Amino acid sequence: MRKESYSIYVYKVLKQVHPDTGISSKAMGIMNSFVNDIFERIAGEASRLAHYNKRSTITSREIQTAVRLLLPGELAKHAVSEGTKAVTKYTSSKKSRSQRAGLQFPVGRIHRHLKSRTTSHGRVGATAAVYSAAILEYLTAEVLELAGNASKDLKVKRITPRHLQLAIRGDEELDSLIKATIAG
Repeated sequence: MRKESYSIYVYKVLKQVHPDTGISSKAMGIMNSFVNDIFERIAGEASRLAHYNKRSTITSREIQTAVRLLLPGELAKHAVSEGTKAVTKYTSSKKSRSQRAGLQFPVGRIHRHLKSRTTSHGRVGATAAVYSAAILEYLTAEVLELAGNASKDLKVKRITPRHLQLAIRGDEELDSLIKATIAG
C-alpha cells in the first residue's frame, strides 16, 4: 500500500489532547506510519468481509468487525463506541463531512483511501468512512495522550520518538497493537 499524509490531522488531534505540546518531525513520521499501517489492516480485512454481503459494499458493519478482530479488547470497545458515536452525530446533522461527524480526521480523504483498497467489485458505504475516521482519530489520540503525558513527566514540552516508545512499550494493549501490525 502507498502511504498518505495524515500529519496535519495528527496535529489537530494533538491540539485537543495536549494544546501546549509540540511534536518533533521524526515523531510525526512515526505517527504517520502508524495511522497508515493500522488503516491498511482494517481496510484490508473490511474489504474481504464485504464480499459476504449482497451489495458487496464495505459498510460500517464490516469496519466494526475488522476493528474487533484486529484490536485488543479495550482498545476495541472504545474505538467501536467512537465509530458509532460519530456515525450518529453525522446522520442527525444538517450542514463538511468531518465537521458533521465531530471529527478532526478528514472524511473525504479516508473515503477515497477506502475505495482504493476496494476490489473491482466494491463499493464504499455512505458512512463507512465516517466510522473509519472516528476509529483512526481515536487510536491517534490514545497514543498522543500517553506520549504527551510522558513528555510532561519529563519536563519537556515536545514529543520525540523517545516519548512514543515510552507510551507504546509501557502500555499493554498499545504494545500488542504495534507488534501485530509489524507482522504483516
